[PDB]
Amino acid sequence: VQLVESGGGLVQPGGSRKLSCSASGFAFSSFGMHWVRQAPEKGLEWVAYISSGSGTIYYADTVKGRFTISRDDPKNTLFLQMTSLRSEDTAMYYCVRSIYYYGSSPFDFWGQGTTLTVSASADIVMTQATSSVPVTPGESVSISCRSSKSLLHSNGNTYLYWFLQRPGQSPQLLIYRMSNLASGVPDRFSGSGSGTAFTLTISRLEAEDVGVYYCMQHLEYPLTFGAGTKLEL
Amino acid sequence: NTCGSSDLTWPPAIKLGFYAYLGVLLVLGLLLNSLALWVFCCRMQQWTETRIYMTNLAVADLCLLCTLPFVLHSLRDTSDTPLCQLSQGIYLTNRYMSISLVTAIAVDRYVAVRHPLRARGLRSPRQAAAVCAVLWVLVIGSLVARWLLGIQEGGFCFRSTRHNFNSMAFPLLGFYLPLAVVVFCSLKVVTALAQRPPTDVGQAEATRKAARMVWANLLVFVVCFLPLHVGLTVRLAVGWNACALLETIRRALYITSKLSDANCCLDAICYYYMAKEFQEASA
Amino acid sequence: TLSAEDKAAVERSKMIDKCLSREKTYVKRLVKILLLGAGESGKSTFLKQMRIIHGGIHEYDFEIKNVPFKMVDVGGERKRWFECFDSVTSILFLVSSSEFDQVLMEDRLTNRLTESLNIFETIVNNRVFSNVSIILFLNKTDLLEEKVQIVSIKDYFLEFEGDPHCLRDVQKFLVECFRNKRRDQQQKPLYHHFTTAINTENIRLVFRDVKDTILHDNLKQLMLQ
Amino acid sequence: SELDQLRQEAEQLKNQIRDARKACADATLSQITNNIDPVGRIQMRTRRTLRGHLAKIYAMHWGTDSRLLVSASQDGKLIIWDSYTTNKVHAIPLRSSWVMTCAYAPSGNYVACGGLDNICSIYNLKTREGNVRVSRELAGHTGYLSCCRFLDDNQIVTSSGDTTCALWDIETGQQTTTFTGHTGDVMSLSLAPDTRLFVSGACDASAKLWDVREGMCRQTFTGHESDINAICFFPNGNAFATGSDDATCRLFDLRADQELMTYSHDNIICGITSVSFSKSGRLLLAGYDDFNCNVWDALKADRAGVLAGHDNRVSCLGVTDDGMAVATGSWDSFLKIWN
Amino acid sequence: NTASIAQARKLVEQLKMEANIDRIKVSKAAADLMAYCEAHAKEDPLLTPVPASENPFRE
Ligand SMILES: CC(C)CCC[C@@H](C)[C@H]1CC[C@H]2[C@@H]3CC=C4C[C@@H](O)CC[C@]4(C)[C@H]3CC[C@]12C
Ligand SMILES: CC(C)CCC[C@@H](C)[C@H]1CC[C@H]2[C@@H]3CC=C4C[C@@H](O)CC[C@]4(C)[C@H]3CC[C@]12C
Ligand SMILES: CC(C)CCC[C@@H](C)[C@H]1CC[C@H]2[C@@H]3CC=C4C[C@@H](O)CC[C@]4(C)[C@H]3CC[C@]12C
Ligand SMILES: N#Cc1cc(NC(=O)C(=O)O)c(Cl)c(NC(=O)C(=O)O)c1
Ligand SMILES: [Ca+2]
Repeated sequence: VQLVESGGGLVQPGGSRKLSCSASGFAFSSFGMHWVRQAPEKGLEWVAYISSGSGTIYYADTVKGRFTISRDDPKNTLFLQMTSLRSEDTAMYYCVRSIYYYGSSPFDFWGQGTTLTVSASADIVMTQATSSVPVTPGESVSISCRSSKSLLHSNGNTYLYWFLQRPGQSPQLLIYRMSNLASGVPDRFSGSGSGTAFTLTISRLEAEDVGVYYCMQHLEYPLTFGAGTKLEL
Repeated sequence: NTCGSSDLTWPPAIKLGFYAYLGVLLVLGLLLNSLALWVFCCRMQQWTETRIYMTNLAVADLCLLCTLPFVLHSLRDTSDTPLCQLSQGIYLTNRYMSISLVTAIAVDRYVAVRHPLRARGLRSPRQAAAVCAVLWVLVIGSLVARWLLGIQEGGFCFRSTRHNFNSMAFPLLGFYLPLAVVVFCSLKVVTALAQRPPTDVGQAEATRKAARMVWANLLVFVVCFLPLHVGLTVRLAVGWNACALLETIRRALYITSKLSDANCCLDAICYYYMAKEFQEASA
Repeated sequence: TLSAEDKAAVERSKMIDKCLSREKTYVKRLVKILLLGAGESGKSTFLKQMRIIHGGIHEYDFEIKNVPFKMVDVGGERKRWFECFDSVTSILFLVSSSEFDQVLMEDRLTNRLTESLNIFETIVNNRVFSNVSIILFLNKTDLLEEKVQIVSIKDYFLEFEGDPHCLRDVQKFLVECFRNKRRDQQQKPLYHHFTTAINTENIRLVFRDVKDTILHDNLKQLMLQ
Repeated sequence: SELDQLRQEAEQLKNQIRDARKACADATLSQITNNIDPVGRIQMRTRRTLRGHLAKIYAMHWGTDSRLLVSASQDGKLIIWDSYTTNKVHAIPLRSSWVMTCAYAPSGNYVACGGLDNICSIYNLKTREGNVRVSRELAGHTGYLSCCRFLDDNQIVTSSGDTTCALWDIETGQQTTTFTGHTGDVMSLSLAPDTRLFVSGACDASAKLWDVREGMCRQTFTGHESDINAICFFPNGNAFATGSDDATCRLFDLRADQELMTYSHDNIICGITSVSFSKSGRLLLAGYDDFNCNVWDALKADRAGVLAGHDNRVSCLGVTDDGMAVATGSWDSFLKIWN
Repeated sequence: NTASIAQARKLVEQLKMEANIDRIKVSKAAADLMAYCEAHAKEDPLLTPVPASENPFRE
């Protein structure tokens, strides 16, 4: 399981580029892919999504039609062709794998991503309670989040993803669907919520638990992240 | 211009003979096709390709036998009767659909006998339904084209003039190619049922019965649909500038019409009743 | 109303269904041949001769005339749970033709030919094998020809009314015995072939018999017999 | 010492066991359950029609979540699909296309399959690579595999063509425990709820209860007339039903060590391929060789319901742990759900 | 286990092990089965059908 992203550099505004992500250690043809962005002064933002069979391809409203995404399964590669870049595209792009079935863990592995700099609504809004809360090792921290609409669906299971991004590292799946813990995470993390207000409880904090915590919904194709709560030592 | 659109007078003996022929036909074939549709829709199970083909053939035969009295009644109009137009249109539709269906059955037998291994991925009930549907569509389109080409120059009913070299093109091209295809399929089936490996006398009797049935179907098709299209072919030899032989050709075609309509009866006693599955299902 | 994860799961299920439908063509075009022996009937030699064309359950999958053949060998039908071969196209039955004077290795006063006929009878009488065809391969034809001249088969079998010390008569007698021991002689044809491990055209006979079986069942599906 | 003396001692012990069972049989299950009100005619409709298999379905098993269902097909495919939306979660091909049994782990992380090949293949559904790989190919049997059941994520019980049963572990990967008490071809296995006992039927009329920890057959039941093909433990854990090649399905009790009732009817003459109990244990579902399945009253011994939705021979039958639905798979490549 | 008698001595010992087990009356076992079937008679869609709203398959 490894994702290597390349194709980043200084690009003049109005130009074009092609980000390439190489996948290894897993079946690339069986995983849907998501290109997301993170600004140096802002949080995570979803850009594009392609299905495992290249059947369902969607983009964000800010990059709808401007960008395009394709994948080569015999080569295990993901291409993101961007054109007419502006100042809003100067960010670090991450490639995320996600397989969708009952009990699956979408957005499990996040690639290292690549930086891109330029010289130059009917969507769910996720609101964090506090941008940064001081924490101490061995304590308990409860990160609160609010959604524009209830994330509960008629199927019976909520769609809420809490992710952790350590300073200088790629994000990692912490909790998916508000109840199930990801693969390879400590049992100290817990998630709860009634549909609108969500809470992430962390007990017995450690050195690696610090960083920015993000919240994401998965009800509609225009996925939106949150502001992110900064837990510092 | 010698019109020749005169009624065909028949002696009382020949008229009573034709009446008895049409009665025996419209009774026997009607009952046979009704029982065939009754057993091939609710009695039998496991819908297969040949079952769909036989169901469509029985439907076409019943439609032809039900529309034949209307054609016989409205035959004596000779100019523009819409009733005659509709009756003869449905009649020709049913007849050429029966021909096409016999051709599709011959093609299916060729695929299932000449190439048994290469038939496991080219034969399916959905394929049979698609073939029946496309044949229905093609026959209906050919009849609509004949109606369109006849209503502009002449007519469509049997007593029209100027049966053009384009109006009577569908008849001479909607049987000759199907006849050649049926002959080819029957020959390949009877030559594939003869080179089978030697086995017990049971399989030999079975393949001999199958060859006899295929030959009987071919002979019935030829004797019922070829004599009509021999007259239809020689009729285009003399068109506008015809002569007194036009009445003889018309009488010959009227006689062969009964032989062509007897196909709906001769196919029930050669496709349905001679088959063992139909007998096992009905009894 | 299907959510994003629901629609993605439906799309994944549709891709799985598409792959399964793609393999369904190969499954339908597949011709299954269950290979069975009778003890010292040249099984290893036959498998070695067949591996040339190919190149406890052993599967040999190959393609001939653009159609796939899969031969399944049990490796050496008395459990009543082997109905898994109810959909196979044919069953090959290998019998050694030199079992007239070749007493069973157990030496319990019984010829190997009698045991082979008994196994064949117990196999053909199975209800799941009523829809499958049988191809009988009588191996050791050269050994049979060389042995029938030395020892006559009338001494060990008091039902051979033909002329002993011959070859075609003994083959006809064996075929007649194998055919009469079977009790349907109709539902599916029986095919007999005499060959050794020398010639390599043994697969052509199997292909011809499979084609004849498929023709025989297409005749039933076509209401021609 | 002497073979005749040993045979005489065995006959004497058999007669002693028979006399003890007759003495302990002061009444019958029907005589006691006659006062119980009947269940009545039940109506189970095909809520879900799970299709996609390329060949006949041979086995099935339900998980603890009572939502994912695993099914094995003769085309060498294990399909694990969701029951609520009929979506195929996984479809794994098999090395050996001849599969006869499949088992779903209680934790949902592993699956097991076996059949004519003597290799029991265990796959891991939860993997980082995403594709369900072959975790283990454990094979130490001398006959074709017939049934598989998961005790936990490590212990797994299997039965083969020979008269032996094997308890394997995943850590070591070898046959930890061996049971060699049967005489015929073992067919089906059913684990008790406490995960300490399991009854197994063979080609003979003997169904034997085996302990996981001890390793010896505590009890045996010889009351059928043909080969037992199906098995199912009672929800409580002290009873089990056995179906054979005849229409008789006999219920035995572990505590009483004797048969209780024999669900059978003169109209039914085919065999039994799958037997499953409800969560309450009142309704006993049994798949027959005919083109339908039956549901009898486990207490009053009466045919409560008939499910004639399958066109071919019903092969596998399972009941969810919560008892919400009942899955039925026949040889027509169609899996159906009944509520 | 002499003169190839282990094939029957083991079976005799196994039958001896089975003949010494404690057996209860069939009446008490039937009563226990009835009590278990009556105690868990509820929350079972097979014995008592559940409404379409509570059934995940129906709704
Ligand atoms: C291989 C499968 C698809 C069967 C193919 C059968 C084809 C080759 C045969 C079967 C029936 C035949 C048709 C029978 C009669 C008609 C109607 C006629 O007015 C035009 C020609 C036409 C349309 C024939 C064309 C050839 C034909 C379509
Ligand atoms: C003018 C045309 C298009 C309409 C009439 C075509 C009719 C007669 C033909 C064409 C398609 C055929 C049907 C298509 C679907 C099936 C599938 C099979 O499992 C049962 C037979 C059945 C129901 C066929 C019966 C005959 C059928 C209805
Ligand atoms: C068994 C097959 C060959 C029967 C073929 C029937 C055809 C060839 C026969 C049957 C009826 C016959 C016609 C009967 C009517 C007439 C009018 C008469 O004044 C001259 C003969 C003539 C013109 C015949 C021509 C040939 C004819 C059409
Ligand atoms: N029924 C009938 C029928 C059909 C036909 N068939 C045709 O006319 C034809 O093949 O076009 C015919 Cl020529 C006749 N006799 C006629 O005089 C006539 O109406 O043309 C009767
Ligand atoms: Ca005229």
